[PDB]
Amino acid sequence: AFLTWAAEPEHDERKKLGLKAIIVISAMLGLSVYIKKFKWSPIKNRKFIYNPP
Amino acid sequence: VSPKTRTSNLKNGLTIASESNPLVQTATVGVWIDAGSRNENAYNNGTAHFFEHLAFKGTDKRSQHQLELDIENMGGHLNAYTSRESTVYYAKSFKDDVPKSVEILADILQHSKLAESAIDREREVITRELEEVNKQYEEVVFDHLHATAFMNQPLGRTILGPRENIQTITNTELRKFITENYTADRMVLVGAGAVDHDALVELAEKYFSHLPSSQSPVPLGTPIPNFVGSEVRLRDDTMPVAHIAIAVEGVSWTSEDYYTALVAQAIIGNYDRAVGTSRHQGSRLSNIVSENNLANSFQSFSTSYSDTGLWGIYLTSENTTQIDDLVHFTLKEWNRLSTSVSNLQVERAKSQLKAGLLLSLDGTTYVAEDIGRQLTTLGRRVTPAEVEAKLEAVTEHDVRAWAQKTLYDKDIALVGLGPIEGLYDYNRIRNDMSMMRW
Repeated sequence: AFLTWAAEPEHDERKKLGLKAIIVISAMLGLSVYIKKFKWSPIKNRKFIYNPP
Repeated sequence: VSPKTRTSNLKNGLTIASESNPLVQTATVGVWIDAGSRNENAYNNGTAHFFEHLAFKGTDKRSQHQLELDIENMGGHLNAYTSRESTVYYAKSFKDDVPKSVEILADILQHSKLAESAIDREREVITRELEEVNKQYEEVVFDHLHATAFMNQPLGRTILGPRENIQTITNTELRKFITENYTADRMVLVGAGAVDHDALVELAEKYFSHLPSSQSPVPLGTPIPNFVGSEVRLRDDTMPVAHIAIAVEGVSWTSEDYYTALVAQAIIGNYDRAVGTSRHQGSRLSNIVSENNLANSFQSFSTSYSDTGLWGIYLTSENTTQIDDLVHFTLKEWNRLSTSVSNLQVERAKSQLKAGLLLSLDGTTYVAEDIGRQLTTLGRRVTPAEVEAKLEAVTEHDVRAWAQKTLYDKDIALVGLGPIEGLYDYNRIRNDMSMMRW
């Protein structure tokens, strides 16, 4: 355990910062999906009526 | 100072309203009805317009030919139009031909034959009208605009109605429509020009006394519309001119913001490259459009109905690579009604409107149309002094507050017809309804 710490002494801080990043990035991912769907809905929902000239 | 509008009622509840002008020799009498296409359902949509055709196709007394002759002998003409909320039937004549014209109008409204043979004949005429409106681009654009803004609601329907209904309208449903809707409490007999009020009231007592009254008489101009932000694109690369309308939900006749919406409309105003003065107009949008050749014309509008309205602009342009600029600059001018307008623009628009509302009424038909419209939408003719006071009450704060709740960051209904490849998608248009810098 001691030698593992000696090789990677940032370990504890790194994993806590990673938890914060995971949470923020996941929330941003969810919101980015909502926003993409919101902005795209006029294109997705578009309908056509064709009357051949 | 114009002569006072006299107003009387009959017992059935028919209003008679008149404004005499001893300087003219012609008179416009007619019947304004608070009823139109919006009173139809989806099955009989088209009926009101169908009736307008049959009203001139012969009555229980005079046949079609006799009717033609009787009007020819009067000397003037008869005219009619059906809209979404209003139907009008009027007769322009000579001063002393007014009793004849009232008698003919009373006849075609109360005692029309609606003969199966005539229904069947007009059924083709109206079918041909469906394929020839196609040319009147402004009308095509505004009918699509109503259809989309009021999607699947009565105000969204056309006046002509679908082809299917035209083939299935019977004399029964025609009769039912005019019996339910053409009632005395919904009708106004109007006279303008060389008419005596007391003479017109007597003629009303003679011809329109046996009109049905409705069971539940509501006041004149009594109506729920749910506006849909949406777009119709009718791209046609072979047309040289693009026609574009953009509108938001506007104001009804009796809104508290009715004058504020008119002032806001006058701040943008109209433009037409063919008129010589238009390059010198004060409107900011006018200056942008003329300097950069963005459009052949634009016309701001503020259309009102009993319970809603549409406020917006209609643009025409041959500049097909700069449609984006045209739309961009127009909506940035609307943004400024929310962010920037001050006493400078507001007082200039008020000045222009104080005259404009009076100037419009320059002949007997315009006067009759004004009395009839106001009586069937407001229940009264509003005097120019009251109108001058309501306009004077509009401040820059009122305009800003109105634009912030009506225009700013709001959904639009948008219709484009013609070479509109350069018109961007809905989001990019609707994003110009606000300014990130504010």
